[PDB]
Amino acid sequence: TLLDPLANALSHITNSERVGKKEVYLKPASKLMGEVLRVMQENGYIGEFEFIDDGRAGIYRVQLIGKINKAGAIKPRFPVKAREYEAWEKRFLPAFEFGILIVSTSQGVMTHKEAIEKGIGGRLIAYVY
Amino acid sequence: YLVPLDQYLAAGVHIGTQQKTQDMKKFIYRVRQDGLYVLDVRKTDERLRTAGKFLAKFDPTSILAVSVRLYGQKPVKKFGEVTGARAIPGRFLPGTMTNPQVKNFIEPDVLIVTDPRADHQAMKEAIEIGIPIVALVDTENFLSYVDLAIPTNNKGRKALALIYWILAREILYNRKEIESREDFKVPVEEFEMRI
Amino acid sequence: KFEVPVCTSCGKEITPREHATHFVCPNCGEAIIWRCESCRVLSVPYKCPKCGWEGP
Amino acid sequence: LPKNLIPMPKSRFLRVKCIDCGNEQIVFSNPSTTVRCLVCGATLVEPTGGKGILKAKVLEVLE
Amino acid sequence: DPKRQRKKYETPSHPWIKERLDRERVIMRKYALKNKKELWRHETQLKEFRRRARRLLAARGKQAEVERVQLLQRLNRLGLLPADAVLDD
Amino acid sequence: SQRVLEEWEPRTKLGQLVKAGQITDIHEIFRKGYQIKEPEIVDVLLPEVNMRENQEVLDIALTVRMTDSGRRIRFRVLAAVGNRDGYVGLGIGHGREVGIAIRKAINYAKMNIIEIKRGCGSWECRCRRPHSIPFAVEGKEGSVRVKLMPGPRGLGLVIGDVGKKILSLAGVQDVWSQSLGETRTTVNFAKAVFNALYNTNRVAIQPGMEEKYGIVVGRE
Amino acid sequence: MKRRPRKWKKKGRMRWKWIKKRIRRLKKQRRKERGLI
Amino acid sequence: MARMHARKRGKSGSKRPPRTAPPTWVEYTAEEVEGLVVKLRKEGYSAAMIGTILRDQYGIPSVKLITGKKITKILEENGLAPQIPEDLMALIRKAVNLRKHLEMHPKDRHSMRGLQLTESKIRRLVKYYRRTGKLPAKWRYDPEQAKLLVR
RNA sequence: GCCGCUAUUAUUGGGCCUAAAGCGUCCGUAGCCGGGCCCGUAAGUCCCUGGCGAAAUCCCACGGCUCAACCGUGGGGCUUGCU
RNA sequence: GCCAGUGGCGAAGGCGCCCGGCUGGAACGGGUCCGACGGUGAGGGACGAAGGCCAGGGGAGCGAACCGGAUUAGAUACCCGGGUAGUCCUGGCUGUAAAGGAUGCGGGCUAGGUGUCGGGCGAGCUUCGAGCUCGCCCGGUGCCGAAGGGAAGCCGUUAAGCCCG
Ligand SMILES: [Mg+2]
Ligand SMILES: [Mg+2]
Ligand SMILES: [Mg+2]
Ligand SMILES: [Mg+2]
Ligand SMILES: [Mg+2]
Ligand SMILES: [Zn+2]
Ligand SMILES: [Zn+2]
Ligand SMILES: [Zn+2]
Repeated sequence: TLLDPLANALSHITNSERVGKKEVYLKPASKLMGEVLRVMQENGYIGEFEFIDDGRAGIYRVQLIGKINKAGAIKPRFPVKAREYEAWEKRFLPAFEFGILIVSTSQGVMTHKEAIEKGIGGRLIAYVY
Repeated sequence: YLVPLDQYLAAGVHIGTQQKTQDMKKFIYRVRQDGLYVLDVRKTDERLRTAGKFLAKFDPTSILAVSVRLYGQKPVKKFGEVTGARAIPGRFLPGTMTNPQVKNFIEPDVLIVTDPRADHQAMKEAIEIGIPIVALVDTENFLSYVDLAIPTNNKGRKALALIYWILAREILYNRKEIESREDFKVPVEEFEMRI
Repeated sequence: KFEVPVCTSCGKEITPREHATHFVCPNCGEAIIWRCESCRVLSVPYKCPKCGWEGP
Repeated sequence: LPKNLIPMPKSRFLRVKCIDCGNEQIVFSNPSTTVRCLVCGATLVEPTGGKGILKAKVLEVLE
Repeated sequence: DPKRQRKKYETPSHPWIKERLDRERVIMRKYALKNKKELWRHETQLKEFRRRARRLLAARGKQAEVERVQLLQRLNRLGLLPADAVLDD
Repeated sequence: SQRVLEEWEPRTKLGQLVKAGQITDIHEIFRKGYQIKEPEIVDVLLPEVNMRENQEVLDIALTVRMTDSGRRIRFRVLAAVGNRDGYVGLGIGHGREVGIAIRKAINYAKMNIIEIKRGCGSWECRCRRPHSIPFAVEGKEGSVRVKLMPGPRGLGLVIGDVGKKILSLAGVQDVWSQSLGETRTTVNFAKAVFNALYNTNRVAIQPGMEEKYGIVVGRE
Repeated sequence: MKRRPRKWKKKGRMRWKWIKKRIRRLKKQRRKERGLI
Repeated sequence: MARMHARKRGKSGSKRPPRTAPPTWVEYTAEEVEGLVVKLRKEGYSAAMIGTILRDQYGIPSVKLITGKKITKILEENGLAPQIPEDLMALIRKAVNLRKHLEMHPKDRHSMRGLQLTESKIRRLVKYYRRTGKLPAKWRYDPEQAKLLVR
């Protein structure tokens, strides 16, 4: 059944970007979907996201800007020390600082770059390039 | 607000078809109890104005207008004789745009197809060139590879004559090949087939 | 160097041998609408950046 | 944005009055039970597969 | 399960590539070499330098900085690079 | 080039412009939907393509048609041309004789010319100069699934001979590959490599990545 | 039996129904000469 | 929601609108709403039927919106909530009636399958309600004990 | 003979209409996967630090046998890790 | 039987004269209740076409085996005439099939068009009919189809596409 709203959201973004849609709606919203979108906005992959509120888990309206090739969840949320991001980059991204691996840490949800400059690891949950 | 409303409706421009398309429901005004959809003449008028400006900014001889349909074969011809606009009423003759080894090889800069489903040939050759496509579209037409659309019955002798007459007038107006539009002389009856 | 054009709909950097098209805004002029093959064949509406004329 | 965003009811609650007592009473348009007037026992809406058939609403409102 | 001294030259993956053969024939005549073995020995020297440089590009400090410095000063000492040189070089 | 330009009468709108001195750069040729039906256009704007070197024949196959009265043989020729900066094209040509097929294949190649992005995107060069591609890229044709990866400088082209040839004509000096399918199908292998090199353009980027990866769209 | 559609084809084969029947006759003989005679 | 043994993607259901506050057209307060709930349970209606009647007759949408509480919460407060939960009870009554049918009709294997699926649902809910305490841990479905239960 | 070639064992990273391959169909036990919010714990997880994971072997520099191989000095790594 | 259909129901196998009784499941409508109770399922269980077997009945037509007539070089067959088991019922066993959508099940996303079944809504018409026509929603079942996918055939919101198991 439903499992990982985050993966579903990312796949939706990916498919909508392939077909040139300007806005997507992510229906089983989460604080994690929101943090991931915060990061994607900050690194300039999407435009503007707003939380719509129903009586249910809430929706996210997400305005895109044509800067995504592949966005996806690393679903075995892989533990990663502060000195293995090289390898996980090589697995998930095409060039050396091209995209963004999103990492959940004890100090929040971050990019692997910020994690590196903080010297903290965590768990990988998504990639975006 | 050109050609007020009853001339349009007498031509049958608002009249669509029993079939629809979501690409065109933007223009569909309503559906009536027989199953026939109806287009918005206000949108028709707007898009005609814009098409006039556009094709006026274009060069005359670079314009090509095709119509496999006979009801459009004549008014396309008159559109050409009025504007200098490379009419092709008959069959498109595959290779007109792509094969430089045909007799009449034409590399235009814009295209004014009268129905995309009937002019599928000219459409794909224009696609290959990379030129804009202005198209008359009825409720059952898809907007694929159409960069400007004008809603119309696009199957009526009348309404085809009238749409092409309006376009010619607006093109000349925007070129200043005429002053105020009433200085146009040609009649819709000249644009029409009259059987 | 030279600049690469970009669709007004998808914003996705038109490619060399793409069945794309370009043309000035009707109802505005003064603006080159670029339109990619995907957008054309999928009837993706555009919108002039200067004006707001939408178009197919 | 339309018709699936925030799925909203098509049904309505609507105020009716019986023909016999004349007491205004709120009801539901798509009832699963025969609705009876709280005072007279009169059927105000008879149930169907969908929108109930309304008796006794000659002065009506809908919210 | 012990050491087992290994060769310090690498042989090519295919022995009969016309391009490689021509190139190596020219080098061997120019530099008067007895052996492809000798040539490949120097090629392997180069390869190891390159691999170290690669790793140290894709490496992090406090060590892999030492080795950066060591690589560059070794190559300076050998006369392959100037003192103002880099891993790019 | 003046030499072909004299003999050449254009027959096309694009050729008229080129002859007329307009559209003086192949970059002005490309990203416009235009229709190239003239190797003379390509030779004028890219004269190094006329050269026997910078031309590469990649496959010759004798294909058969049966008839009453036996076998009628045709020759399919897969050829590539290119300026060893960033322009390459690939063509197939058919003939009853190999030479006809070759000249036809080369014409179609010049017509199928494309423009590619070059750079450096490997974790272990970061030289900001266009010896490789700037980001991993994928291409396909038939069963063949070619995945090109940026490599460091001096690596060479870690790919089959077909890719070596095409990438050399396109100006890529260093690359890693992973392939699937039947690479012993030269046509589809070549087209897969070619399509990967075009997908270099299909991929999107952010502003500073141009500078950091050394991205170059044609000549440098 | 486990069967194989591949075997059901006939390009260079005998029919599988009849191959099967032969196999079963053999098996019956073997079973017969094994347990009681 | 034929899902669970039929795998049809049925979507029939209710569409509650997002409501942070109760509607202003509503007449009744929380207290008299509770009184109506209790009245109807004494009339012998299940909680589902109570909500249905309060929706259709009294024009009460979402007793939860009004009172802040649920119908079964109100019932257990007034000492009227059912011993075993209603959905389980309903399934058990179905199963018992079907047991009877199937004893007089042994060859109705399709209805026998319906019984099997019904008892599967029973077992699922029993597992969940044991885990949540709404039943004792030692509770277990049995046809004859369930017959005594219904009766 | 082993590895590679072999994405012909596929975690990375394979396939199952017609090529090898979806149990005849369903039900369900273990197992695995599991909606959203709040609070807590801090078991996994991450960081820092103490103690260990012999030497040889591996990488690097520097020195001694003509250079090298070899040997030594030092830096690092390795040991599945455990604490 | 005709009606009877790219029709319907069913997990599949499969299910067609009418009437009554018992009974299963689904869709729709639902500001009803419960409140994550869910998915998949090793092992395990239930159902499971025809045929066959045990026992007991029945036995019209058809009819393996067999028996005859032809055919043919031959004809252990195809054709013809008969005919046993069997086909039907009861209770059991068997548990196999091109048991096939040759496509495991669940969930989310990625243009649609046109039919048809069922329910609902809104309009119009009506012989005022559980009627007809149009449109919309949901769910089924089909054809076509751009993009996309694929070795291709072909699939293509009932994926053989992307993702989560
Ligand atoms: Mg094998
Ligand atoms: Mg395989
Ligand atoms: Mg098979
Ligand atoms: Mg040691
Ligand atoms: Mg098709
Ligand atoms: Zn676009
Ligand atoms: Zn404009
Ligand atoms: Zn009353």
